[PDB]
Amino acid sequence: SGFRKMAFPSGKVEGCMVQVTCGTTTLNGLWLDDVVYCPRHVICTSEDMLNPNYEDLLIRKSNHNFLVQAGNVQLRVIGHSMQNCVLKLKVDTANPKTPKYKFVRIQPGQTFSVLACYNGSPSGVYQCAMRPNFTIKGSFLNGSCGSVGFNIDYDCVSFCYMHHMELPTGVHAGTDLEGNFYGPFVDRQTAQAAGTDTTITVNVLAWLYAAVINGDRWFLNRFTTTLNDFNLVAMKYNYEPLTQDHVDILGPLSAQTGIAVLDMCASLKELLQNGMNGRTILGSALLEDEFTPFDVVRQCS
Amino acid sequence: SGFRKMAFPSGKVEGCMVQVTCGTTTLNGLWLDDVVYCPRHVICTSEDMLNPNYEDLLIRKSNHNFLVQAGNVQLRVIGHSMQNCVLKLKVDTANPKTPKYKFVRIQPGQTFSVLACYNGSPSGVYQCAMRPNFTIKGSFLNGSCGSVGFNIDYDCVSFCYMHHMELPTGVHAGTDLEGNFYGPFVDRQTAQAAGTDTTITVNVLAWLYAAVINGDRWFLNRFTTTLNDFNLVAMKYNYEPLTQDHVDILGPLSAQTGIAVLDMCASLKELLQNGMNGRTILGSALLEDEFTPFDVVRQCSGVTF
Ligand SMILES: CN(C)c1ccc(N(Cc2cc(Cl)cs2)C(=O)Cc2cncc3cccc(O)c23)cc1
Ligand SMILES: CN(C)c1ccc(N(Cc2cc(Cl)cs2)C(=O)Cc2cncc3cccc(O)c23)cc1
Repeated sequence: SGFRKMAFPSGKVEGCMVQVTCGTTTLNGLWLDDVVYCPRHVICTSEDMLNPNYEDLLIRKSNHNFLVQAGNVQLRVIGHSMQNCVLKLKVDTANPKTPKYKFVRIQPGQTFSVLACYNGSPSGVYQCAMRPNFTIKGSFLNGSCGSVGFNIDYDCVSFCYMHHMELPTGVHAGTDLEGNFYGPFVDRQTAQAAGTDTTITVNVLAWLYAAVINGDRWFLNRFTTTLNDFNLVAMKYNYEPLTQDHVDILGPLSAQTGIAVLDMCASLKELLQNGMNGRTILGSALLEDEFTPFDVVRQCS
Repeated sequence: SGFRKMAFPSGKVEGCMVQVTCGTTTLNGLWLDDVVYCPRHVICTSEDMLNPNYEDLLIRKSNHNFLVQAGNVQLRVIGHSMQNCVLKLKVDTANPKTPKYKFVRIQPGQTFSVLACYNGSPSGVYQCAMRPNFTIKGSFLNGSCGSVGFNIDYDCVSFCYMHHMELPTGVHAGTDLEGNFYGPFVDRQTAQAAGTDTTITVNVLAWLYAAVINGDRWFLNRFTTTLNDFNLVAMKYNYEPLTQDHVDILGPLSAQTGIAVLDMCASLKELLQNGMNGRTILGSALLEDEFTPFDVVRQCSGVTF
């Protein structure tokens, strides 16, 4: 029993973190086989950052311009190329700690583990969700850029996020490992703001199922609802719409608990109307939206 | 910006996890140098858990009775001894992944990272506090026994916890790596319950400092208090006493925020008496008590390992 915000074991990723320095800019890079991936803003001066022409900036760079350090060892860069907003540094030696890995792009609602690093070195690991507004609520200081988000399913590590930017609300923005930003963000110091964030409804329901699995029943009620009536109510609390796909995805938890998806939607509706009345669910006094259905299943069995 | 529950990077510990099997019981073991550590209840059948004489059970065991698996590779057990409630299996090979480590015993209020494992494989990592009642509020299923808790200090891994049991209340109990239980528990199937828990007050203050560092500051006020007044109220709310040592330990955060500890205690006192008044702090609707002062420092200064 028990339910915790659990991250993946960070060992496989820790083996890939390096420090990348270009000019006076030092950030983190990810070393896999003979390539080091990093935010291409590493080539920017902060004065460059307003409207950088990354193609122009890069062509002017020599290999000797990039200092890559894996602990005591400086890696020698064979070449550089750019793929969207990530820079790839080719290096003379492949990383013997390289794990089995794939690059994946995730959808909003999906969770992953973040290994926060500074100067190529791990500070810590925490769990995150891609927010509906395509930000992540992380814990990042300057120097964090290049830190990665991943899930480890089987021995294979799926890299889904690389950190680039902190927005004015304190939330964070970055790319997949092909350099494509999540959201409409751009790697420029121009004025950008996150859209209004919303609650990931399907994850809240999953977490309510998790609670019932752990023996909480207090929030349950004798009602059911239509999907439509649910969504009309949920929208009013800035909750994401629940689709039929979401209903299907919650199917196995409903089966395991014997509570129908729409029965549980009715409980959630009431929870929004009444709050918790000084109660907690799984140790939290608010409704938790950063656990997926798949997360609940993994942790509960 | 941002504040998360953050575990230590788990790589150094992941390299030490093995599967230990004795009879029908398979659980996790920690492989360091030429010794594998695990709960001594590995020798018990679940029926045997009811009443066990561990010395008597042990002598009956041969080294070939214990099956130790490091992934694909089986480890050959030279010898065995018991130390309190942990069994030590000597093995032919020393672990080349062995990190720089020591065994430490932590005090209540202190936090640590748990690497939850099943069949010797790391599944997940999370941050935990030793509760005042000497339980941990963890996430553990059957097969989790032998999973460890740790802190990383510098490059040194400090092992502070090994998992043994789930109490009926859903919270968890275990030992240090010398086999000494945290709290008034015993390794048998028998009536055991967690004592009433309390809030780790110094950690709540630390987390309030973290909030102010992240610009969450609505709870700040003009008032101050005495330790006496605070503590007399805190005691009434099932909060731990705050000592002078606690105040000293929060010193750096006080300095960095310009809010004095007793100023912040006044805010906390009001929060106890009044509730949240419909507001959240660092995204939480509870007062959070599983971040130590040093945790807040490590996260807000970005200390690495
Ligand atoms: C010198 N250099 C290359 C540099 C790169 C990035 C940044 N920016 C600004 C932008 C990044 C993008 Cl993409 C478009 S604007 C960042 O936000 C980086 C950053 C990331 N996370 C947490 C932070 C906390 C405090 C300050 C930070 O700078 C933080 C500034 C300078
Ligand atoms: C088969 N065997 C050796 C065995 C050992 C211990 C147990 N016990 C009971 C006791 C442990 C102690 Cl110490 C005194 S009684 C455990 O609690 C183990 C356990 C640990 N964590 C999570 C669990 C989740 C579900 C069920 C569990 O059994 C869990 C049961 C069987």
